[PDB]
This record gives sequence, C-alpha cells and structure tokens, in this order.
Amino acid sequence: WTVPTLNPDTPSPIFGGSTGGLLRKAQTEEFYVITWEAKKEQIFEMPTGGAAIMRQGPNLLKFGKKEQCLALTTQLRNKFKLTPCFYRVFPDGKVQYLHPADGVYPEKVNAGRVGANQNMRRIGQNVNPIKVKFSGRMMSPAEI
Amino acid sequence: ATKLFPKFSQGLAQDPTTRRIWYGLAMAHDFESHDGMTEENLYQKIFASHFGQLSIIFLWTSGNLFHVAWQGNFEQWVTDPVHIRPIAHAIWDPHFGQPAVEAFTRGGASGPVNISTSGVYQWWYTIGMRTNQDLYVGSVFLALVSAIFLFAGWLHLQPNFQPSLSWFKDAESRLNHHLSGLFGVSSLAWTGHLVHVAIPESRGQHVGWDNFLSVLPHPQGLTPFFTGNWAAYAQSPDTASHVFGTAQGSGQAILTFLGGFHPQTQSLWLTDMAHHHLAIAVIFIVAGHMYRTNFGIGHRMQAILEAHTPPSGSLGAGHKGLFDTVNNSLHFQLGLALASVGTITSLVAQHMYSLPPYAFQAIDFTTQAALYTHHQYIAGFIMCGAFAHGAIFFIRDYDPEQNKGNVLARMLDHKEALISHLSWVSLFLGFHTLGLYVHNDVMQAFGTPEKQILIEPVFAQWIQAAHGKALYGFDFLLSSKTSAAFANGQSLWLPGWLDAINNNQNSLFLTIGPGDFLVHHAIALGLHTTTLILVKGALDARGSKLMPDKKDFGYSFPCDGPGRGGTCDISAYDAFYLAVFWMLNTIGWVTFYWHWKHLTLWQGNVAQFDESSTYLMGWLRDYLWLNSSQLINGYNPFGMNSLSVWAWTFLFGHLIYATGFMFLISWRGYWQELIETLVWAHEKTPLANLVYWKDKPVALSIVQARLVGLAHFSVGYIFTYAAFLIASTSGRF
Amino acid sequence: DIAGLTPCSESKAYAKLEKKELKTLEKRLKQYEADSAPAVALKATMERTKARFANYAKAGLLCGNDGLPHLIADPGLALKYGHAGEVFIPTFGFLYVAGYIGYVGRQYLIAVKGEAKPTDKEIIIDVPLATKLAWQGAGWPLAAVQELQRGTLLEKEENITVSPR
Amino acid sequence: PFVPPSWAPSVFVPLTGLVLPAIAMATLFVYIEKEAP
Amino acid sequence: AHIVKIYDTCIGCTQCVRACPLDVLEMVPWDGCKASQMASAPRTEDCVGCKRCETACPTDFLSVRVYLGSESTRSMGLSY
Amino acid sequence: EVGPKRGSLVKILRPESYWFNQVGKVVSVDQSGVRYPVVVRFENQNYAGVTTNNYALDEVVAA
Amino acid sequence: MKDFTTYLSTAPVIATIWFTFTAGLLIEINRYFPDPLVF
Amino acid sequence: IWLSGMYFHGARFSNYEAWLSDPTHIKPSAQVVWPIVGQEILNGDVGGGFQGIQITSGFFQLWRASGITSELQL
Ligand code: CLA
Ligand code: CLA
Ligand code: CLA
Ligand code: CLA
Ligand code: CLA
Ligand code: CLA
Ligand code: CLA
Ligand code: CLA
Ligand SMILES: CC1=C(/C=C/C(C)=C/C=C\C(C)=C\C=C\C=C(C)\C=C\C=C(C)\C=C\C2=C(C)CCCC2(C)C)C(C)(C)CCC1
Ligand code: SF4
Ligand SMILES: [Ca+2]
Repeated sequence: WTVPTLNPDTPSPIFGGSTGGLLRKAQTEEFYVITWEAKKEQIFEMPTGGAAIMRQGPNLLKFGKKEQCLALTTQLRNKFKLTPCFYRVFPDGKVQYLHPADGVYPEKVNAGRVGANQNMRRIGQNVNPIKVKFSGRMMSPAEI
Repeated sequence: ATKLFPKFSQGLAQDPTTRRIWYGLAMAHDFESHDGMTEENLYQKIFASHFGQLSIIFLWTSGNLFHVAWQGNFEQWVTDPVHIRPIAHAIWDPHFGQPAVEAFTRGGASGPVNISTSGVYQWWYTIGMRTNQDLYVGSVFLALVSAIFLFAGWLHLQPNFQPSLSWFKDAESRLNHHLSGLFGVSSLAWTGHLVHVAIPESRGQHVGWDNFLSVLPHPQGLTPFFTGNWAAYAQSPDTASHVFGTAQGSGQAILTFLGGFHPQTQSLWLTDMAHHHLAIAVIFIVAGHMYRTNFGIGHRMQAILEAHTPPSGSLGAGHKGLFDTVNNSLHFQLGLALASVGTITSLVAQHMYSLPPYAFQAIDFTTQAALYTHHQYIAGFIMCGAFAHGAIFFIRDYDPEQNKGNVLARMLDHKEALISHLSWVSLFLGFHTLGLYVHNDVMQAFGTPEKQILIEPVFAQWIQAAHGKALYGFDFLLSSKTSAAFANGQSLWLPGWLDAINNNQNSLFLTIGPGDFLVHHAIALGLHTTTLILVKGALDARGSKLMPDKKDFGYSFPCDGPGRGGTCDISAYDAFYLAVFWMLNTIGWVTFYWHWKHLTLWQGNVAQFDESSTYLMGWLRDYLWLNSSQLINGYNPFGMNSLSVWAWTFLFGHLIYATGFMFLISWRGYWQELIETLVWAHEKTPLANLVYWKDKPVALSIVQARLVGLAHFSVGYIFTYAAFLIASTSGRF
Repeated sequence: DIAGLTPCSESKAYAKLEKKELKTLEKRLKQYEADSAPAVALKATMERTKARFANYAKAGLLCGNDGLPHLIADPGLALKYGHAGEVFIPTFGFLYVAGYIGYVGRQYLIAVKGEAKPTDKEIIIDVPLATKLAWQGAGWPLAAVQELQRGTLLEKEENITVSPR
Repeated sequence: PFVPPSWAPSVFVPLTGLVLPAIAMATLFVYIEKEAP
Repeated sequence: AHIVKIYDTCIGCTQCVRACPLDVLEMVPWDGCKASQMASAPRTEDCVGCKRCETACPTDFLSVRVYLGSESTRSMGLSY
Repeated sequence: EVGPKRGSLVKILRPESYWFNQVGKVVSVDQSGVRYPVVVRFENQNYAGVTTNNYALDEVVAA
Repeated sequence: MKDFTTYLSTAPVIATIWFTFTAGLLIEINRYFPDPLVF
Repeated sequence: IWLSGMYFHGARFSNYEAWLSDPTHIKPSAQVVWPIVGQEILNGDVGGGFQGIQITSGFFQLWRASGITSELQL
C-alpha cells in the first residue's frame, strides 16, 4: 500500500456555488480536500447545502473542516458504494493524508495498527480525584 | 497563537475564540485549577486574597462615612431624628433636567441628593457620632487601615514573609487566638467604647479623644470592679423620662440588664448592650483556652474527634479521621463557615427587626424593610454557597479510603433515603399549602369566606404565651404570675421585657393567625425544597446510576451528551443552579410576608393582613397591586417626582429578568449557527472585512449560559423587589 | 377561649358577615319576579346560606376577629375543648383511605410481579384482580401491621440497587 | 477639614465615568490580546 | 484537545468507530474479547466531543469515554 | 464448565453497572481466558436500552 | 367482546371511569350534605 | 359535534329569545351551572329573566343575522 498524492488538476463536480463554501480560514489556517472515483455521473447532496453532480472518474472538492469531508465520505459510501479519501491542506502547500489512515477503513480491524489511549482497566477501577489533585494542571482521574 | 491572558492556564490561553476571555475571567479565583499549583502556594494566594477583601471592605466603609460627613445632613438629623430624612450623598447627573433637579432636592439640602435607606445614621448616632468631624476622622482612620491591609497583602506574598504550609494548618492555635483575641478582646474593646463614649454621649456629655483620659465613666472610678462589688455599677439607671442625647432624666449606671426598649427611641438600652458585650467577652476569652498549642495544657481536636464513637456501632466508626479530612480540605472549612455565616445573617435580620438596637430605628420603616430584605437575601445566597462548596468537597477532596466507616461515609451510604424523605416532605408541604390556598381562594371567589380552612397556629402562639404574651390566654411560664420562672426575673429583667412584648405597637413577637400559619408553611416548603436540591446535588455529585463516574468529570461540566436518554443538567453545578431559583423564591416569600405584615402594622390596620393573607388573591391585589400605585407613578405625562428613579429601577429589573429568560430558554446551537452566518456576512462585506477579529466569535458555552441567565435572573429579581419595597414604604410614609 | 378566640355562636362579626351575605343575596333577588326560576334559585341559595351558618354555629366552632371559623390542630386542645371534629377525626379518616389506596396498589403490583409480563398488567388493568383487591383492602391496617411484624413488608439491603458511591 | 471643593463632583464624576473607564478598557483590551513569545 | 479513553470492557463491536463523525476511533487487534478487536483513539486531536461514540457503546458501563479538555479550532468544529 | 450454569440466575456485584444488586439470567460463559466471560441477560433495560452485558467470574454471585 | 373488554381495561379508559365515579360520588356527597366543614 | 352543541346550548340553556327583543340591554348567555359547592354565584343576571354566564362567541348576533327567531330552529 502507498500513500496517495494529491492531484490539483483533478476535475470537480458541477456545482453552481453556494455561500456555505470556504472562508478566510482556508487561506489563513488550513482546509480539507476530498477526492473520490465515481463510476458514472450522479446528482449528490453537498454537505454545505445544494445539489451537485459528480462526474465520471476522479472528483475533487474543498471543505472548511474535516467533519464536512467525512460526512460527504459517509454519504458517498452508503448511498453510491464508493471509496473516497481526504487530505488536510495548509496555506504553504503542505498536503497531509488523513482518512483512511492505513488505506483500510477503521471499522474493520487491520494488521499493523497500535492501540492508543487505551486503559487496561474499567471505569469503576479509576482513582479518586484527591489522588490526582495538585498536579501540573487540571488532570482527570482517567488521564492516568 | 498563544495569548498572555490567562497566565494561570496555558490551555485556556491557547483557545483562539471568545470563550478564552469568558473562561479566564470566570476561573481566576479557582486557585486549585491553575497551572503549577501546590498546597503552600494555594494557601498563600488565599491569604493575599483575604487581605485584599479586608482592604476593600474597610475602604467602602470609609467611603460611606466620608460621603455622610460631606453631602449628608448628620449634624441636622441628630437634632430631629423623627421628622428629618437622612441623606446618602449628592447627585451630579448632567442628564437631569430642571424638574429632576427640583424633584430630588429634598431633605434640607441645596441640591439633588439621595435619601439613604441603609440605616447608618441611626447606628452612628447610637454609638456616639454627633458631629461631621467625627465621621471625617473615622473615614480617614478606616482609609488608612484599608491601606495598611493592602500593603500587608502585598508584603505577605514576597519572600521572607510568606507563611509556611504548617503554619496555615495550626488549627489549635488559630482557633484559640480567634476565640480569645478576635472575639473576646474585640468584644471587650467594644464594651470599653460603649461605657467610655456611647453611654456618656447619649447622656449629653461629649467625650472624645481630647477629653476621655480625664472624664470618669462612673462616679466610683474602677473601685467596685476591683473590690468585687459589681452591683454598684447597675445603680441609678436611666429613668423612663430620659431624652436621648441630653441629660434630662439620665442615670449614672454603665452596666444594667433592665431589658425591653427605651421609651423614646424604641431601641435597646445602651447599658444593657455594654453589659452584654462584657459578658460575651468574658465567655469568649475563657473559651479561648481550650486547645493545646505550646504549653502542654489544653486539648487536641483530633483526640476529641476520635474519642466520640458510640459503643453500639450506630454511627459506625464515629468521627474517626474527621480531623484529617477537614484540616486538609479547604472546601469543607469554607462550606462550614458559609453555613454558619448564613444562619447568623438570618439571625441578625430577625433580631434586628424584632429587637431594634439603634436609636430611632423603629420609626424608620424604609430602613427596617430594606435592612431585613438585604440580610435575608444575602443569607440565602451564602447558604446556597455553603451547599455548593460541600458538593465541591465531595468531588475534589473526599477520600473514601481515609473516611472508612465514619459519619461522612455513612452520609453517602444512605443518601437515597435522605433524598427520598426530603422529597416526601417537600411534596407534602407543597400539596397542602397550595391546596389550602386554592381552597381559600375559591371560597373567597364564591362569596363564602367562612367556608375557607383557617388553622390556628396554636404551637407558635403557645410559645409566645410562654414568653410572656397574655393575648392568647395560656397563662403559663412567664405568662402566669405565680410561676417560679416569672418570679425569678421580676427583679432583674422581666418588667421591661414583659412591657415590651405585651405592647402591640412594636415588632417584638407580633400577633399571628391563620395567614401567618399558612405563609410559615410556605416558608417551610421553600426551605425543604431548596435543601432537597442542594443535598441531592451534593450527595449525587460523585456519581449515581445515570453517571457512575461523575466524580471524574469535576464539579462543573456541560453534560454527558444525549446518550442514555439525555443527561442535561447532570453535574452538581447544575443542581446548585436549579437551587438558586428556589432560594430566590423562598426569600421572596419571606420578604413578602415581612413587608406586608409590617406595612399593615405601620398603617394601623393589621386586620387587613389577617383577613387577606389566607388567599392568594389578597396577596396579589391588596399587597402587590395596592402598594405599587405610587411606584409606577414616579414619571408620567403629567410630570415626575423624586419617586421616578424607583420606577425606572422597577422597569430595569423587569428587563434584566426577561433578558435572563433568553439565556435560560434558548440554548447554544441556534446561536452558534446564527453566529456562523454573521461571520460569513462580515467576511464577505467590502469596506468592513479589512477590520478582522482577533478572537474567533463563538456562542456562549452551556455552563456560561446557565451562569449568565442565573445572574440576570437574580439581578432583575433583587433590583425589582428593592425598588418596589423602598418606593412603597417611602411613599406611604 | 383558646388563643383569644370566641365561639361562632357568640361572635358579632360572624352575625354581621351572615347578614352581609343574606343582604347581597336579597338585593340580587329583588330584581326578579316571584314565580320565576332565578328567584327560586336565589331562595334556595339563601336557604343554603342560612343552614350553613346555623350548622357552623351549632358545631361549636371558634371564630376570630374577622367572623370566620378557626380550626384546632392540637390533639390535646381538640380533645379537651370539644374540637376533635375539625383536625383529628378527618386526619384519621384520610389516614385510613390513604393506606387503603396504597395497600390496594401495593397488593396489585406484588400480585402481577410474579407473572410472565407485568408491564401488560400495568398498562392494561386486570379488572377482576384489581376489584378483588379493592374489596379486600378494608383490612389494610391489620394486614400492614401483620406484614410489619413478620418482616415481609420491607426488602433487604442486598436486593436493592444503589449508586457506586 | 477634609471637605472637597464645590466643583469636585463636576470633575470627579466625568472622570470616573469617562476618563478612567476608557483608559481601563483600552489597557485591559490591549493586555488580553497580547501574544506570547 | 479532548481526552478519549478506551477501557478493557470493550467487546470489539465496532459500533463506536462507525458512529464517530470525525475519524478519531479505529480498531486494533486484541486478545481480550471473542472478536479479538479493540477500539483505539490515535487521532484525538480532531475530536470535537459530540459523544456519539458513547451513545453507540453497548457495554454497561461504557467502554469509550470522552472528557472535555482544552478547546481549539478543530475541537470547536469551526469552519472559520 | 467453569463459571455459573447456563440458564441460572445470578446477582451482579459490579458497582458501576446499572444492574448492581439485581438478578439476571445467565446466557453463556466463554471458555477462553477473557476478562468478562459470563453473559447476563436482564428483563429490565438500562438507560441506553440494552438488556445484555458481559461480567467477570468474580463479578457475579449465585442468588 | 374480549378485545373490547381488554380495550376498556386499558389505563386511560379505567382512569376515566374511576375518576368519573369518584368525582360523581364526591359531588353527590356535597349535594346531599351541603357545606361540610367539620365532622 | 361542537357546532351541534353550541346550537343545542343556544336552544335550551340560553336567552336568545329574550335577547332578540332587547339586543342592546340583555347580555348574551348560553351556559348555566348546577347549584353545587357554591358555584351558583357564576349564574349572573345577564338580563331578560335569565341567570347564566355571559358568552363572547357572538353566536347570538350570527343567529340574528341568519334570521333565527326561535329555540325550535336552533
Ligand atoms: C489574637 C490574634 C489574632 C487576631 C486578632 C487575628 C485576626 C484576624 N485573622 Mg488571624 N491568626 C492568628 C491570630 C489572630 N488573628 C494566629 C495566631 C494564626 C496562626 C495559627 C492566624 C491565622 C490566620 C489565617 C490563616 C487567617 C487569619 C485571618 C484573620 C482576619 C479575619 C478576617 C475577618 O474575618 O474579619 C473579622 C472577623 C470578626 C471580627 C469576627 C466577627 C464575628 C461575627 C461573624 C460577627 C458578629 C459581630 C457583630 C454582631 C457585627 C458588628 C455589627 C456592626 C458593627 C457592623 C482577622 C483580622 C484571615 C486573614 O488573614 O485575613 C486577612 C485568614 O486568612 N488568621
Ligand atoms: C467566602 C465565600 C466564597 C468563596 C471564597 C468562594 C470561592 C470559590 N468558589 Mg464559590 N460560592 C459562594 C461563596 C464563595 N465561593 C456563594 C455564596 C455561592 C452562591 C452564589 C457560590 C457558588 C459557587 C459555584 C457554583 C461555584 C463556586 C466556585 C468557587 C471557586 C472558584 C470560582 C471563582 O470564584 O471564580 C470567580 C468568580 C466569578 C468570576 C463570579 C462570576 C460572576 C458573577 C456571576 C458576577 C455577576 C454579578 C453582576 C455583574 C452584578 C452587577 C449587576 C449590576 C451591573 C446591575 C472558589 C474556590 C466554582 C468552583 O468551585 O469551580 C469548580 C463553582 O462552580 N462558587
Ligand atoms: C410555579 C412554578 C413551579 C412549581 C409549581 C414548582 C413545583 C415543584 N417543584 Mg419546581 N422549579 C421551578 C418552578 C416551579 N416548581 C423553577 C422555575 C425551577 C428552576 C428550574 C424549579 C426547580 C425545581 C427543582 C430542582 C426541584 C423542584 C421541585 C418541585 C416539586 C416540589 C414538591 C412539592 O412542593 O409538592 C407539591 C406539588 C405540586 C405543587 C404540583 C402541583 C399540583 C397540581 C397543580 C395538581 C394537579 C391539578 C389537577 C388535579 C389536574 C390538572 C391537570 C390537567 C391537565 C388534567 C414541585 C412539584 C423538586 C422536586 O422534584 O421535588 C421532589 C426539585 O428537586 N423544582
Ligand atoms: C426582554 C428580554 C429580551 C431581550 C432584551 C432580547 C433581545 C434580543 N433578542 Mg431575545 N429572547 C428572549 C428575550 C429577550 N430578547 C427570550 C425570553 C427568548 C426565549 C424564547 C428569546 C429568544 C430569542 C431568539 C431565538 C432570538 C432573539 C433575538 C434577540 C435580539 C434581536 C435584535 C434586536 O432586537 O435588536 C436590538 C436589541 C434590543 C432591542 C435589546 C435591548 C437593547 C437596549 C434597548 C439598548 C440599550 C443600549 C445601551 C445604551 C447600552 C449601554 C450599556 C452601558 C452600561 C455601557 C435582541 C438583542 C434574535 C437575534 O438573535 O437577533 C436577530 C433571535 O433570533 N431572542
Ligand atoms: C406534632 C407536635 C405537637 C406539638 C408541637 C404539641 C404541642 C402542645 N401540646 Mg400536644 N400532642 C401531640 C403533638 C404535639 N403537641 C400528639 C401527637 C399527641 C397525641 C399523644 C398530643 C397530645 C397532647 C395532650 C393530651 C396535651 C397536649 C398538650 C400540648 C400543649 C402543651 C404541652 C406541651 O407542649 O408538651 C407536649 C405534649 C405532650 C408531650 C403530650 C402530653 C401532654 C403534656 C404532658 C402536657 C400536659 C400537662 C398540662 C395539661 C399542661 C397544661 C398546663 C396549663 C395550660 C393547664 C402544646 C401546645 C396539652 C394541652 O395543652 O392540653 C390542651 C395536653 O394536655 N398534647
Ligand atoms: C401503588 C402506588 C403507590 C404507592 C404505594 C406509593 C408509595 C409511596 N410513594 Mg409514590 N408514586 C406513585 C405511586 C405509589 N406510590 C405514582 C403512580 C407516582 C407517579 C405520580 C408516584 C410518585 C412518587 C413521588 C415523586 C414520590 C413518591 C413517594 C412515595 C412514598 C411516600 C408516600 C407518598 O404518599 O408519597 C406520594 C405519592 C404520590 C405523589 C403519588 C400517589 C398516586 C396514587 C395515589 C397511588 C396509586 C395510583 C395507582 C394508579 C393505583 C393503583 C391501581 C391498581 C389498583 C390497579 C411511598 C412509599 C415519595 C418518595 O420518594 O418516597 C419517600 C416521593 O417523593 N411517589
Ligand atoms: C468604595 C467607597 C466609595 C464609593 C462607593 C464612592 C462612590 C462615589 N464617590 Mg467617592 N470617595 C471615596 C470612596 C467612595 N466613593 C473615598 C474614600 C474618598 C476620599 C478620597 C472619596 C472622594 C470622593 C470625591 C471628592 C467625590 C466622590 C464622588 C463619588 C460619586 C461619583 C463617582 C465616583 O466614583 O467618584 C470618584 C471616587 C473617588 C475619587 C474615590 C476613589 C479613591 C479610592 C481610594 C480608589 C479605590 C480603588 C478601587 C477600590 C479599585 C476598584 C474599583 C474599580 C477600578 C473596579 C460616587 C457616588 C464625587 C461625588 O460626590 O459625586 C457627587 C466626588 O466629587 N468621592
Ligand atoms: C458615566 C459618565 C457620563 C457622563 C459624565 C456623561 C456626560 C454627558 N453625556 Mg452621556 N452617557 C453615558 C455616560 C455619561 N455621560 C452612558 C453610559 C451612556 C449610554 C447610556 C450615555 C449616553 C448619552 C447620550 C445619548 C447623550 C449623552 C450626552 C451627555 C452630555 C450631556 C449634554 C448636556 O446637556 O450638556 C452640554 C453638552 C456639552 C457642553 C458638549 C460637551 C461635548 C463633550 C461631551 C465633551 C467634549 C468631548 C471630549 C473632549 C471627549 C471625551 C472622550 C474621552 C473619554 C476621551 C454630558 C456631558 C448627550 C450629548 O452627547 O450631548 C450632545 C447625549 O446625546 N450621553
Ligand atoms: C453538604 C456538606 C456539608 C454540610 C453543610 C450543612 C450541614 C449545612 C446546613 C445546615 C444548617 C444551617 C444548620 C443549622 C442548624 C441549627 C441547629 C442544629 C440549631 C439549633 C437549636 C438549639 C439547640 C436551640 C435550643 C434553644 C431553644 C429551643 C430556644 C431557646 C434557647 C435554647 C438554646 C434553649 C459540609 C460543608 C459540612 C461538608 C460536607 C458536605
Ligand atoms: S462501542 Fe464500546 S464496546 Fe464496541 S468497540 Fe467501541 S468502545 Fe468497544
Ligand atoms: Ca464627640
């Protein structure tokens, strides 16, 4: 498996434009780019409002936050059975692949993944707050 | 990027939205939640905060003294304290037109002034102030004391002056010094002032710093004190024809226990107050030698706590380990202190209206109403704070392993039973009080007032008869002349006390009937429901069946999400939040009852209250509608008078209350979506997008929304009732 | 007498209140004829008013300075000065009916609890069993006291769910 | 004596109402937006 | 950022991962359940705190917990 | 063969569980070395609408 | 008829009939015993 | 059912016939209360030899506009 490379010269779905598009954050902080492969032309619903028409083949779109890209990904997977993927793009031109992280969707187990933020105990086995008091900052009893 | 504010939280400083400012302002006093906080530093920060608060209190007192000496009419009010209204301070408002200037020009002043309702005139006149020079000297002295306290607060934070952690935990030494020094010596000094200054000034003799070292407070001059013949100090007291401030009919005694009230001022005797302060000073000083600090003798609070477990095992481990869980928990100490302070504040309100201590205070009806309402609302807020800090103690400082089997753990052991019984009491009281009120209302509406249920409060009337009131006719204890309890006080204090309690012209144990019984049940309902909400929130703060891990989320958090059916207002902070409304409602009922009963007493028609206090229509029409006619008439198309400021304050409080309803009903999501639309509008507008924000605009958080709505609700409530109370009492009298 | 109150049979305000009510009713009656429905209704209301005032004064109620009756809630005063009918006897009457309803509901719940689907018996009331228990609940204080003495009235601590403390 | 002049309210009220709040508001606003190094 | 934790009571039903709307959770191999899978939170920097994962968890008590922490641009879900 | 018998009734001892001190019917006991092999089904559902859960060997007592 | 009786045995129908009976009994009691304030 | 109830109340428990003879002094009324627990005080003197509750639905004026002159028609 290999990490995909963002192609900026990728056709985009035919949309007339809306007011729920990108804002100054896309030029000052970061934005997201969702790409997918469509087998045929089809009218889909935009996460920011309106109905667009996805073209046959590659399709690229820009969104303000990751939630919009994952919402469109879920819509394309559950309504048209596609395989979309998205990146986070910075104003300096840096592209960072986000989902799927390993090329395999996270609902199914995949080899090579390492569990993080996992507590090898239960909720009732957590310590009292008095034991985590007077720390460097506000620490919850579940953070340890 | 990361901002400098706040400096105590790097996480809040990294927040790029408007939430950073609000959260930094609301978490500045949460010393335990800062970055890099230890126990010693925590105590030092609280010490500095205590000094700063003391400085603020003293500076505020000095400001009041200064304004009364400058713009007040204290020199003229002392000559005629019955027909002259006190002046708070002058008014300099460029917005006032000519009618406002002549309307507020009252009280013998030369310009627009505010008539005070705080009662500082009567208090200062009673303690000895006669001229404006005394008030000026007191203001200067208090300002210098406040400056010294501020300097002390700054000095104690610097190195070589910061106290150690063990110094802050010296409970035995601190309690011995507060019982013997801050309580006993202070009371003894007040006794010295009353005997040396207040008592001679009330008899027409000016005693000040220039002549108190040569004027003898008693003709025998300290001889009966050293010879043990203290009974000579009570000889020749003030007669029944004594005039306050003059020597006409003035006695020579300094420590008596005549009881009752002064015939002219209708207030407590100064000699009795001095004797009281002396006795409590002796008691507090003696009580100051109970704990062992550095001389071997004394006690240890840990030993007394650990040696108080019943042998039957009814209390489990008893009070074992209570010394460590209290000395190491600041929230427990703060909760205990706030509970005692709130109870004492309520005690102050009741004792001051019933037993007037300051001269010519009973005739000032506005002063009585405002003072009682002020102290009762402050006490309610303080009580809610005590329970809130108790919940904070359970979440942050409770240790089940250290408190195993003691009374504290047993509280959480049967918390369901406590909440259930509180629920039953509140339900019973609410159903019965509301049912009796609606029944009386229907009977009054159907034209049959004899069919309404009027239960006579025989228990409280029986207590009043025990105190000496013969109106009911029980004739026992102090009411029967052949009783030992009655014959044992006839030579010390019972004559004046009986003469004052049997007089129906004062507020000393007023006559009660069915209306008083019903409103008392309403008061009990409010107290029990507020206690139910607070107790349930404090016991369920560490967890319940809905949230088994609520202790791991802190004292205040929004919710646990919409899962499990919904978890809105699940934190202990939310329980306090819902309890503030019940506290305001309870204090509203007690203040409504006090204001109506005293208004009908001052108007000379107590039958109006006795006949209209049994049905809610009487409360709504004869009290709220009848007493607001002059208030809402402060400004109208025909002109205005001095009562227009209270009308504006009335509408001001109504507006603030209604504004709080917005934050209370409408929730975050709608506002955040609206804000997003406004963000797009500003970003796509020419000649205006050049001015961009430094903080990303976001909607207020759920907790912040609850606090903002509660603050508006309380402010509007307080301002509305204060304006109505002062306007109605001032216009009527 | 008790708490400075006077009996309603000897109170001037009580008689003045009765005269006021009869006066306003008679004033309203003077505008109608003699053999009409509103006149008969007003006369019936007046007779009801007279009977109510006579019955209240006959019962020995204590009136205040407002002319209205007062209730005695103290058991000692009520049983000592003939006022047990105000608040004592109705108190025990409500206690009997309250425990009656509570015992009937408790018996129905415990009876349907051991069945296959108790929720169906809760939304759809089993009228025969409920009627039988309603008729059998007349001995509720005896059954409740016998249940309390046997120790079967309460549930043990280990069988009740509680919070994680 | 400690008595202020007759013109004292005409100068202290506009000061405490417009001079001091404007300076305090500007200083606090500048302090809140200070960026850390 | 918010703190997302997974406890040992996780049965590997993969319902919490599907309910996550910002791709924070995932499934890793494990040996403590029959499904031999366990939920993981390696991208907590993108979590907003909607608690949809807690709603989708069927264990009693929950296996995935969300604790509100320091708010940022990604955590507040701001498009500006 | 380890653990309670299938179809029996057991009491839940887990304090954080919704069914603490409540009776539930045993469904199946896992034969592996899992931490919570006992499966208990309850007639009353929790706040989330779930009626089954997995408990450990010492978390259930026969009752 | 079994289904009709089961429908009449539901909580709202039973509540309606029971409250109507109780209200009617209380109304008739106050009708034949006007203005009862004491025992 | 609601309209039939309004017409029945106007035909048997109202003073429409009396209101027709004096529509400027007699107050419209179409509801009577039973003499129980003292509620008979609500049966105010609406005029025309009747005692009831003054209605504000305007049914009397509507019936007068349609030409209704007797309780039999209602
Ligand atoms: C005799 C020695 C002495 C004295 C006089 C004091 C005095 C004081 N200490 Mg201190 N302390 C002492 C020894 C002493 N301490 C020792 C030896 C230790 C170490 C073991 C400490 C450790 C210590 C700590 C840690 C703190 C104090 C604090 C305080 C201040 C409490 C502030 C306050 O509540 O207002 C005064 C309270 C009263 C006068 C009591 C009022 C009684 C009731 C509530 C009112 C009734 C009176 C009357 C009815 C009302 C008047 C009506 C009208 C005139 C308005 C106070 C000025 C606090 C502080 O530092 O503040 C800066 C605090 O944080 N002390
Ligand atoms: C001796 C009294 C005392 C002391 C020392 C404390 C101390 C503390 N309290 Mg506390 N509390 C008290 C009494 C006290 N409280 C009382 C009387 C109440 C009942 C009202 C409360 C209820 C309470 C709650 C619910 C909470 C605390 C919390 C806290 C802790 C930190 C929060 C804080 O103070 O930040 C700073 C405080 C503020 C910024 C105040 C908020 C702004 C208010 C609403 C001002 C509004 C007034 C308005 C502007 C009036 C003007 C109107 C006019 C313009 C018309 C802190 C250790 C919090 C905590 O423990 O953290 C987990 C917490 O949640 N307290
Ligand atoms: C007028 C407004 C109002 C009223 C009536 C109540 C009433 C009540 N509150 Mg509440 N509360 C209010 C405002 C109000 N609250 C507000 C603004 C807040 C802040 C959010 C709170 C917050 C609050 C909390 C946090 C709690 C309460 C609790 C309670 C209950 C206390 C028990 C009691 O007194 O028994 C008396 C019972 C009643 C007064 C119910 C009214 C009886 C009705 C009128 C009879 C039915 C009429 C008729 C027979 C049928 C008509 C229905 C028709 C459609 C057929 C009680 C039902 C506490 C509780 O739950 O107690 C266990 C509790 O913890 N309140
Ligand atoms: C009396 C209480 C109150 C007040 C003042 C408001 C006020 C407002 N609401 Mg609101 N609302 C309320 C109750 C209230 N609501 C309640 C109880 C609910 C729950 C149902 C709602 C739910 C609600 C919704 C859902 C919405 C609003 C919206 C609005 C805004 C509409 C814009 C406008 O009116 O222009 C002008 C502003 C006012 C008239 C407010 C008073 C301003 C005063 C008169 C000016 C004084 C200026 C003064 C000189 C300032 C100097 C300060 C000095 C100390 C320095 C406005 C600020 C809408 C909105 O967001 O905006 C479009 C919106 O959609 N409200
Ligand atoms: C719910 C709380 C309650 C309260 C606040 C009162 C309050 C009162 N009760 Mg009481 N009582 C109660 C419950 C209560 N009762 C119950 C549940 C019962 C049923 C057992 C009684 C049965 C009762 C009797 C038989 C008498 C009172 C009496 C009294 C009055 C004075 C006696 C006293 O205070 O001691 C508390 C009362 C008791 C412990 C009950 C025993 C009676 C004591 C021993 C007093 C008898 C001595 C003597 C007769 C006192 C009269 C002196 C003088 C006036 C002649 C007083 C107002 C007395 C009274 O005034 O007579 C009219 C009286 O004789 N009560
Ligand atoms: C079998 C019926 C039943 C019984 C025996 C009880 C018994 C009890 N309840 Mg309870 N309750 C019931 C039904 C019942 N309740 C219902 C239906 C509700 C929802 C309205 C409540 C809501 C409730 C609350 C909020 C509280 C209690 C509380 C209590 C305890 C205090 C006594 C009391 O009178 O409180 C008051 C009782 C009520 C407010 C409701 C009474 C409703 C009727 C009269 C009961 C019978 C109705 C039912 C339809 C009839 C059965 C039909 C069947 C024969 C076919 C007590 C052990 C208190 C507690 O927590 O314990 C200390 C308390 O706070 N109950
Ligand atoms: C806390 C006590 C207090 C309060 C509530 C007031 C209130 C008032 N004063 Mg006054 N003043 C006070 C103390 C106080 N003063 C003291 C101790 C002095 C002696 C130096 C004065 C000297 C004074 C004069 C000469 C005048 C007023 C005037 C006024 C009125 C106009 C507004 C104003 O603030 O003017 C100005 C207030 C000051 C110059 C006093 C400030 C000096 C102190 C030491 C600063 C305190 C800092 C504070 C605690 C920090 C927090 C506040 C804020 C930043 C959050 C107003 C009603 C004017 C007036 O009469 O109106 C008709 C007027 O002419 N005051
Ligand atoms: C708390 C202090 C305060 C003070 C001292 C004033 C004082 C004044 N206000 Mg103002 N106001 C205030 C608060 C205050 N206001 C608040 C909180 C609000 C919001 C509710 C308003 C809303 C308000 C309005 C809507 C108006 C006033 C007006 C006025 C002026 C009255 C006009 C007049 O009859 O005189 C005679 C007028 C003059 C002699 C002209 C003087 C010119 C200005 C005021 C002084 C010179 C400007 C100065 C160099 C810049 C100062 C800014 C400084 C902070 C840097 C007056 C000087 C009126 C006004 O502006 O007059 C046109 C008027 O329209 N005020
Ligand atoms: C939550 C919590 C808490 C608690 C709190 C509280 C507890 C509150 C309350 C409350 C209150 C607020 C109380 C009070 C009280 C009171 C009392 C208990 C009293 C009394 C009395 C008496 C004893 C008297 C007697 C007498 C008489 C009768 C008269 C005459 C005189 C004489 C003396 C004889 C804390 C913080 C601790 C911590 C933990 C948690
Ligand atoms: S929903 Fe809960 S039990 Fe299922 S995989 Fe996620 S964390 Fe584990
Ligand atoms: Ca002097």
